[PDB]
Amino acid sequence: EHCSHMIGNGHLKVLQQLIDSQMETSCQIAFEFVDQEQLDDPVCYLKKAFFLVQDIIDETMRFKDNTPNANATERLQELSNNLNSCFTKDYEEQNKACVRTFHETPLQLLEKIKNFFNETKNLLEKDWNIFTKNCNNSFAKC
Amino acid sequence: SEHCSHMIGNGHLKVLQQLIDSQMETSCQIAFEFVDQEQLDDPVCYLKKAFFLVQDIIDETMRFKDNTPNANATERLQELSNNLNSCFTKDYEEQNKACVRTFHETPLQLLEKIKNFFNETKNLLEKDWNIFTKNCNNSFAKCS
Amino acid sequence: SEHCSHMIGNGHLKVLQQLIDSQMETSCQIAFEFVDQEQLDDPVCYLKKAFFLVQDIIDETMRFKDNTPNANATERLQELSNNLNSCFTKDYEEQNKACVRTFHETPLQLLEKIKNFFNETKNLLEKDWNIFTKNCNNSFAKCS
Amino acid sequence: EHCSHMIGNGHLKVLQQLIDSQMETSCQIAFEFVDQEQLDDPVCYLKKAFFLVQDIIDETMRFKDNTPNANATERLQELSNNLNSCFTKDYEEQNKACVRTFHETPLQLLEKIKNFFNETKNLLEKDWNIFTKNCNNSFAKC
Amino acid sequence: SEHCSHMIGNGHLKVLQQLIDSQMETSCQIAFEFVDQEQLDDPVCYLKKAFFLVQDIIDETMRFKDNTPNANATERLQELSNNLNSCFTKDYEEQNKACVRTFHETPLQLLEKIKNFFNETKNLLEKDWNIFTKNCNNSFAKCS
Amino acid sequence: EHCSHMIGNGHLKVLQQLIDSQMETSCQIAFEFVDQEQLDDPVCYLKKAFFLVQDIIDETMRFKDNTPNANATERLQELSNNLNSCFTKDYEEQNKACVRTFHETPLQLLEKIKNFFNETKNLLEKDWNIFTKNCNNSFAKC
Amino acid sequence: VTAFLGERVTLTSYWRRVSLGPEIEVSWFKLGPGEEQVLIGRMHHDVIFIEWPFRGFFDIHRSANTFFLVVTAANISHDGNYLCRMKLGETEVTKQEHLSVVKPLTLSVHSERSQFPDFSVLTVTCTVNAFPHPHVQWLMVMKEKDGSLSVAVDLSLPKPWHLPVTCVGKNDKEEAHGVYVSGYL
Amino acid sequence: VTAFLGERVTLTSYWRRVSLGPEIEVSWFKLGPGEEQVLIGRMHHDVIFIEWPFRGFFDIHRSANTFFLVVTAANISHDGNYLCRMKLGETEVTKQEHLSVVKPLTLSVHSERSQFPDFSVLTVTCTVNAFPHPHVQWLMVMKEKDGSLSVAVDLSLPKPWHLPVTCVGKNDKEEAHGVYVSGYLS
Amino acid sequence: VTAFLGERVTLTSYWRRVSLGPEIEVSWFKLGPGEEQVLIGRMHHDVIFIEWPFRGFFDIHRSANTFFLVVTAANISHDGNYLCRMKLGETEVTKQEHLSVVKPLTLSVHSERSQFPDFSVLTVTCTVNAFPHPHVQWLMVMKEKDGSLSVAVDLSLPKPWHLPVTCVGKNDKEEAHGVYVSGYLS
Amino acid sequence: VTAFLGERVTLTSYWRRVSLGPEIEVSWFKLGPGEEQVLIGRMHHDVIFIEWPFRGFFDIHRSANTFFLVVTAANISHDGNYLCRMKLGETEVTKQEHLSVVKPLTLSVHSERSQFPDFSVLTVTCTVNAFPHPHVQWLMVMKEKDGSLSVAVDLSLPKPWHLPVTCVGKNDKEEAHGVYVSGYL
Amino acid sequence: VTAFLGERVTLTSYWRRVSLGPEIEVSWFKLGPGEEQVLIGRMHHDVIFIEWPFRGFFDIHRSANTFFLVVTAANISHDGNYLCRMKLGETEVTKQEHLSVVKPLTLSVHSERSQFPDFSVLTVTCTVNAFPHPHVQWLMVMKEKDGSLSVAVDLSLPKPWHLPVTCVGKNDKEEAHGVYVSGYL
Amino acid sequence: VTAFLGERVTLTSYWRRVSLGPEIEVSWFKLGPGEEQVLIGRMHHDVIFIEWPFRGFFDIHRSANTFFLVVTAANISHDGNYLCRMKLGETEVTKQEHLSVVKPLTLSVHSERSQFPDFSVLTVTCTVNAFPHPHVQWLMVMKEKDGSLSVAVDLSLPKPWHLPVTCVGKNDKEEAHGVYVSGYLS
Ligand SMILES: *[C@@H]1O[C@H](CO)[C@@H](O[C@@H]2O[C@H](CO)[C@@H](O[C@@H]3O[C@H](CO)[C@@H](O)[C@H](O)[C@@H]3O)[C@H](O)[C@H]2NC(C)=O)[C@H](O)[C@H]1NC(C)=O
Repeated sequence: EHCSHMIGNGHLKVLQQLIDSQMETSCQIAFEFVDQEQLDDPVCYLKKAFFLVQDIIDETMRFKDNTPNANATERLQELSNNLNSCFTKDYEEQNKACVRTFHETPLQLLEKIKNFFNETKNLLEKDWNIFTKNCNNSFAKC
Repeated sequence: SEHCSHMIGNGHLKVLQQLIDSQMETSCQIAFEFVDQEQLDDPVCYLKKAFFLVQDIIDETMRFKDNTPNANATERLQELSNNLNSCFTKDYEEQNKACVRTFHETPLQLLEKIKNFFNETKNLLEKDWNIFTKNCNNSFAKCS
Repeated sequence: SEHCSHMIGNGHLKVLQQLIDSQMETSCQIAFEFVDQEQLDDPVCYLKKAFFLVQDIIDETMRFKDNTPNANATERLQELSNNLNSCFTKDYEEQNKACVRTFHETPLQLLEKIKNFFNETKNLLEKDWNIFTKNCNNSFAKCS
Repeated sequence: EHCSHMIGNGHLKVLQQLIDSQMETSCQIAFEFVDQEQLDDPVCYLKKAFFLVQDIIDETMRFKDNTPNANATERLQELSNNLNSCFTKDYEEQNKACVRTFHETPLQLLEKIKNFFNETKNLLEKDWNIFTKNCNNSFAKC
Repeated sequence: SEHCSHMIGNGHLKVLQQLIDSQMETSCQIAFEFVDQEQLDDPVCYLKKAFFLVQDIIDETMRFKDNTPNANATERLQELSNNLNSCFTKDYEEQNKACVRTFHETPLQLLEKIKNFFNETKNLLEKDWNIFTKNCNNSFAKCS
Repeated sequence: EHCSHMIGNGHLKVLQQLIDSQMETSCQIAFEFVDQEQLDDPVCYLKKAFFLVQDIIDETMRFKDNTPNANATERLQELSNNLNSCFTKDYEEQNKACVRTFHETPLQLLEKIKNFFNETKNLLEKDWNIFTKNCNNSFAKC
Repeated sequence: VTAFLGERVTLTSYWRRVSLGPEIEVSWFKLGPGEEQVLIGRMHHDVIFIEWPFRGFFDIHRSANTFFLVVTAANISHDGNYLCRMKLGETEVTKQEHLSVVKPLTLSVHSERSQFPDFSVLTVTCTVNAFPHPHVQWLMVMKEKDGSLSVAVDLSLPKPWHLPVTCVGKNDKEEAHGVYVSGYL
Repeated sequence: VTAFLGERVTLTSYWRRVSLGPEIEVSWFKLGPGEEQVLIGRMHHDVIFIEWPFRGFFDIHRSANTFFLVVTAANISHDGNYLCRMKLGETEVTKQEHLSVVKPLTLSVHSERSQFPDFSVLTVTCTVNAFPHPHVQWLMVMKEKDGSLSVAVDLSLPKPWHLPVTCVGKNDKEEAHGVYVSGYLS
Repeated sequence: VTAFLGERVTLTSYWRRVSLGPEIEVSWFKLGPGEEQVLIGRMHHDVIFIEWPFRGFFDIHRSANTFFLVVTAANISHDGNYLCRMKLGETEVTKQEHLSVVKPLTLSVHSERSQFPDFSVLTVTCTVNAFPHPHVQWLMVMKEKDGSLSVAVDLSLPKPWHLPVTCVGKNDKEEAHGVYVSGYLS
Repeated sequence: VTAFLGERVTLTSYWRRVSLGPEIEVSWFKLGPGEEQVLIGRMHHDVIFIEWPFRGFFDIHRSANTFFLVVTAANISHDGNYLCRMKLGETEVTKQEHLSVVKPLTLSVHSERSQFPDFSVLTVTCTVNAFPHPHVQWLMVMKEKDGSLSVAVDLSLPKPWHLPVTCVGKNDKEEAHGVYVSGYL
Repeated sequence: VTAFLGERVTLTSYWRRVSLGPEIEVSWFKLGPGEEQVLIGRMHHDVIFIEWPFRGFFDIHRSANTFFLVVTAANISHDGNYLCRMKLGETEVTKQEHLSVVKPLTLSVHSERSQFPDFSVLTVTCTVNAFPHPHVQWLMVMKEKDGSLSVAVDLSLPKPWHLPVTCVGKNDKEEAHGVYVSGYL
Repeated sequence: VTAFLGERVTLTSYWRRVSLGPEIEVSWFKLGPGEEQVLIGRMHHDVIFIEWPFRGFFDIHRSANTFFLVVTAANISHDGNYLCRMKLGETEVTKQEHLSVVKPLTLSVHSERSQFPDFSVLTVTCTVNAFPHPHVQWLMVMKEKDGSLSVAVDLSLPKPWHLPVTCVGKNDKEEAHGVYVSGYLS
């Protein structure tokens, strides 16, 4: 039941600060994320996104040790670990399904993360059991 | 002016260092014009030349979302740059874009160059606030 | 003239039919100009056009040893043709050799065409000895 | 002995009428007949010619049924059949020897027939045993 | 002059024959101009023509070490040739080098030709010391 | 000991007369003789030359029978035969060694012969045992 | 008269008076531009001789009063006007015939998508190779070595592609259609 | 991925960690039949080297953590599977991509009339040149130098000619029609 | 029948009954070795069709009851036997003709003198190119691309040259002579 | 910048403002003599298209604000000046780069003795094939199909031959030596 | 002097004074039209050098006062005038020789009958290929690649054919005859 | 005897007795492997005849008792042994000569830098084309159409390039050197 309030605005604020502090550039990086074209259902979209966000946070969002943003990323990683208990397992078949390679700006990637945490937060507040949902169909459609 | 001695404060270097650390580490390389050390080694003339290039880079390269802490840092530095203009004497217009090279490097490395500029410039101004009155026409002309 | 009604007699058609039957049957085909039915279907104008072609064919094509029964038959028909000239009115000279085609057929088939001409012409003259006063400028012009 | 008078002028007249009634044309037909270049002896020439004339009459001289010329051809065919008894057999070796292909006008062919009947008639009147002659040599010369 | 009869002595022919015999026999062949017998057969005119060619050959071809017996022989013959000049009358300059051929033969064969010349010339002079007054313009002209 | 005076000036005179009587020409003949470039030692040079001179005299110097020069060549040949006893044998290995082909005028060949006889004569007069010398080394050097 | 590429074809001429055939000195000509006359071959008393250039492509033979010029196999060069001159003594007649050779049209359709600035513009191509008068048009010139004529027209289609699309090709009276229905994607 | 004949195409691979780019030893391969591996080219520290066979047809370039294999112009031979191996020290990762090349089908129709015993039998011919899977059919195989495939079908029509007549050509999902409407003479 | 190389030639056949011409199905053949029958061309109702191999070399045309096979230009290959088969319904007749092609003989004479050991031996050469049966002889075989046959004979003459000298060449009944009279020098 | 024959080479250009990359309409040109401009290829929104002539020899790709023109394999024709035009809306910038191709010099030495009037004059030959500026000189121009330049110098030596003899060949800054030491005889 | 096609031939020159041979600087020339001089080769002190164009076709060698120019194998191009220049110090002599090459004539006879208007006119052809002066004539010019000359004459014979018929061919002094005796028919 | 590629060369033989020259039947031969004897040409009474194969490459001429075999232009094939047989009646003498042909060595040096993994390895190449015995060596075999022999050696140099570097080429007693001094860039 604690999943309702696991995500705090302190986290979204630290995330947004992190976003704003990044320098705007043209350079594009490659990363795996959810293909909206094949998966539109909000709940299942977020459900799938969660694990991809875990990985991106782990291997992509790198900062110099002990920098405010480095600690921000630590907080978010911990948050992700606590959130593990709020998402139910679906199937292993679907991992790497509904997923595409994206070549975009770091800013756009961080925006995707922000949207995830925000919408995830809202839906959890509305119904902390929302992510027990079975999405095998939504995933298979892709 | 004698005030050039203390125009640059550690507050500026602090906001600058913070700005650097807050940047995400990536592989992507960008292109920008800066002073070629290979053709221009004289510390004084090197910095003098670097100053204007730093002005331009600050203006057009270091872009942040409006009203962001780093955005304000860049504003402070831009203002600082504007005030420092009166401490550097004009040499010649022929030499602008001479002793200058294209660099393809990480944003972090660029920002390091900027930091280094402000640091060494600060030191030299403190030693002699008239150091940058120097005529570098020769040092510049040496470049090919 | 009103006499055109009876100028052609069955005696002429008889000598003509005899001439046809007396001819030996062969495979060999000859070339001659005659009226193209495909471009000219009007019975009256068809015959009018045919008449002159029949004159020419009779003159230059139907050749027999002098003083032979068939030779005399052809003479009679030629004379008959000469008398019939006054029963056909002139149309235009442009159209002569228009509505006209080259035929490569057996002599018998040619002679059949001639026989058919005289027969139908005879009938139509008997019906109306003024039938061939008709202006066929249009019917002729239709041909391409 | 009747061979002397078997051919009558009624036949030559009907033949000539038949000839004159034919229309003069350029078209040429093909038929087998005696080559004068290889066989000049009058008696043997006619002797050889007789059989070829039989065949030509049979297969070449065609007219519409019951026409005067059709009947003419009938009379001549009968005459040929009666004449069979007046020519003696020579050899089978020589059949198709002294013979060439002719490409000529129908009129010229009919003229050849006329000449045959005329000269045959004359020689028969002179000597009705003339065509018992042995022509093996004259034929072999070809 | 009448003395032409006896200008040539057997002493000259003797030194000449000796000269011939003293020569070493070899295979090597040399080139020289002489009278072509094929185009000039008349004995008198042949010798007349030969005379001048013999003069030239003697002068430029028959070379011996100075003051050698054969050298002196050649001198005697050259002198003899000079004296004989007055016994041959001039013909024409056109014909010089006409009736003349290139010979590629052994030295011995050349010397034989020379010997033969002097011998026959000697005989003919003895017979008629005026023999070589003859006009050979025709005999020479015959050559092509 | 007679080798000292075996060669007389009568021989050198007859040789020189023979030389002078020859007509000077351009034509060149081929013959084998001692190569000065490989054999410079006077004694051994002459020693080697002797035999080559024998052969040249025999086969090269040809004159018409009973001519003064023919007899000259005879005298010289005899002289060569008597001289055989004055030269000692060395080795058979060396025959055709130190020897080259010469393409020169007859006059030059005869000059070579003259030089041989002259110098040979002188050295014999000085020391009639001079040509007992061992020249195996001088020959091997070639 | 008319015939198709490669086919055997016969042009005809004749003597007016039916009595005569071999006696006539016949001679055929190929009419190049400017009413120029190139001798093809001659005939007299059934003695025929074709000029070597046309040997094997043309032949002459006779039947009665009729004279035939036979083209063994027609190629595009042969399309044009031919002339027959027939001579008897001093008199001579000229008759004229026009041989039209035809090549059955070959319609072909094929498409490609733009490579710049995007891959949204699909251009289809309609190509007709015929003779003598090929024609292509979309519904809403090169010369070949064989001597025929190829012509083609292109049509650009921005997304969304308004398929199907149809092109009409035709060779005078001959006609055929092509329709592009769907792309691969 | 899919591309048309001649077009420029780019297959991609990347390093999981975004921090690294030049450090990675990248190497691309062409998977011939039998799972054979043909080396196309290599890259390291922005030093690229394409094997001479593929020189000019393929190129490699980089941006950040991303690695691109660029086919300058695709030809039929290129259709198949490609493999990218990326190495850092002892560790290496393999990514696989499938390039399908396509040749836009070319349908062509043309007719000729019989020359014997008469000129009454009109035979029409429908011809499709495409890749990878051409197909022709009348509504009642040769390999080209370009590497494409041509296939054709013929239809005989006795007089009277029951025109118009239609043939369907197609390349998998691509499709097009040809219709003979009228002859020159009739 | 007989004809010379290159000339136009016509073999003939006909139908016994003069009444019929176009109705007959005519067909000509080339009799290759082994009594093989090669179809040249066919004719029916004045519709002619020559097989493509013989197209342009042979043609067929008709007049009344007569049928002509025309060789536009005779070449050596054509020499042999030809067969005409004529059919009406179930009945058929066969006629055979023999075409002999001939190439007018070409006799040629030319000489050369020995180059060793001397220039005294004069050798003359007589050469005949004909068809079908060339023959050369001095009065004391190669096949050409045209299909003709060349044959030649040589004669050596030691000095004194006993000239004139004559060679006889001939092609069956055709005959011609060549005579070398004098050399350039002697 | 500089590169050797056959090697892969990259010329670069960029947009001043670092914010923009794909938005820029990039277009490269090869500068023939007279400052003539031959279009190599274009790029926009990562949509690249090389003109067919240069297809396979040149390629374009991007990274951030930087634009790269890649010569897959350099040949002599490529030596010269290249131009990059970058356009955003109404504004456009032109940047210029000079590519120098180089062919490693090939020095070769070889000798021959005179055949007339005697065999005493030995002439040695020193030959350097390089690009762009080959040079040969003895110590005391032909164009090849590959587009490189060959130049050679000859030296005559009368007997006695004063060996050894040395020739210096060089290609601008590149340099190499050849020394003839001894003859066969 | 004279020689036949392919044969080895030798032109000669010499020095008047018999004493000298090697000392003379000999040089031979081939005289093209306009008395033009093309250097064949040179000789001095038995050192010979032929210009590369003539290398293998010509050679020079000496014997005593005589100098020989040897044509290894004569071809038609060689027919013409040759010049030998001999020099001693300041003095020089020019001697001239004319080499006539000859090609043994090749007479050939062959016939054909007219193909129009009848087959009665038999035309026989007499052909002679020789050099330098071929000639054909019947009793009552083309240039070949080898450089020789072919000439031919034709004779028409109306029936009855008045055979035999004879043609005379000849090459200056060389001569040969051809006689057509009988036709096939 | 010895001669260089292309040069005119003369081998000699002679008759012992100086009296005779033209009378001798001279004949020259090329000694192929296996002591095979190939007839080059013959001479007698100043009548010369070269066999057609050697025509234009070889000639024979005479002066007095001497006989010369002249190679107009020597090529590598000519290197070997030649034999002259001279005959008078029943008696004959044989002389043997050895012609050594030589091709002046051609040394050539040229370098290229590695294209992968870096541009630090400079490889120099030393190439010698000569005859009969070429040899190349660095100071730390193909047959040509001309009949000569080419041989080459390569040397790799990692940075720093220890220049200058020297290679020795030689053809038996002939010898020459090549030295790479500096690259274009460093
Ligand atoms: C389609 O693309 C392929 C590449 O995937 C092309 O293959 C390449 O073709 C070239 C030219 O035939 C080959 O190069 C040749 O190499 C030989 C030596 O073996 C050399 O002598 C020739 O001068 C030539 O350079 C190359 O080997 C080959 N590459 C591979 C990997 O197969 C192919 O040509 C393209 N197809 C078409 C129809 O264009």
